[PDB]
Amino acid sequence: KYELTLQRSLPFIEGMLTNLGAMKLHKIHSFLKITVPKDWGYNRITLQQLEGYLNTLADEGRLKYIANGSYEIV
Amino acid sequence: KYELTLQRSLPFIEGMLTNLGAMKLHKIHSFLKITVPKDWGYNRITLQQLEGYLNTLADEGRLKYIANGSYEIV
Amino acid sequence: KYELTLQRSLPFIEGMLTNLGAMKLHKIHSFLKITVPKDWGYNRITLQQLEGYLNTLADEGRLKYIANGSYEIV
Amino acid sequence: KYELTLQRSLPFIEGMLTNLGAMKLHKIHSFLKITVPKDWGYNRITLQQLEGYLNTLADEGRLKYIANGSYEIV
Repeated sequence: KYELTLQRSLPFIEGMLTNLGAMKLHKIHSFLKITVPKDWGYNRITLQQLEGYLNTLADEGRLKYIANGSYEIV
Repeated sequence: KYELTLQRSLPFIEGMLTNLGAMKLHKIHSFLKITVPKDWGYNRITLQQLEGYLNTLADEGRLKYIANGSYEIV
Repeated sequence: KYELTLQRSLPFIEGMLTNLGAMKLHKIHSFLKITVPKDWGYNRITLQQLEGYLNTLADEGRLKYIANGSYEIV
Repeated sequence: KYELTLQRSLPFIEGMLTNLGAMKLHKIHSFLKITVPKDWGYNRITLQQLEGYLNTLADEGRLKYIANGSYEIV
């Protein structure tokens, strides 16, 4: 639900995209549900909360959107 | 390179598709490279050997191809 | 709770032990809880069901107990 | 080989200890080998470099050593 949980999952988002290349929003969400330690949560995060976070990272120069719907790491 | 390696990685292919939903051939390949324990190999498997194996699973009723290029678990 | 679930998780027990070396019962149990896809369960398995299953694998020649309490893969 | 790589693997070290509880040096090392994305390395890190890093974290108050040889997260 909150930015701290999103902040804590940033490394897994980066690792994921680094290992597999560009991924779609829903796939990133599902993968986080299993890779981010349960204690840090993530289980309460919704896809729209994730989408907003990813777009913010894209806005900075950390991630590159990429037409059609996927996010790639810069 | 061989079917025993592919046979040994069937569970990770299933788990992957179960956790993330339908996936494209190249993403499944990339993911297997990191998730299948190195000792069982997989590192030697080419994408055409994987594609042939996934189609065999789809031919049986284990997987569902799905137009445009993705495999989903049944 | 059942052997089919344990049977389905055998590949993850093997991989885990292959990647990390000999492990203690409780660590194997905790790791299975997060690595075995939730849809196959495992969440219902108790540590005494796991222990009985591992000892059976040890009785065959698939696993090696190893004094003090850890199981190593053969 | 360097601290930048160890710095990048801190989140995985934390996650690991969070999901599994206290772990021994060698197990932490083996786990990082498979979990830290290959591109960030880690493959070049030796166990004495890891031990030095973990002891520095323990020194600060980020990790708790714990007699007999394991590291727990604080």
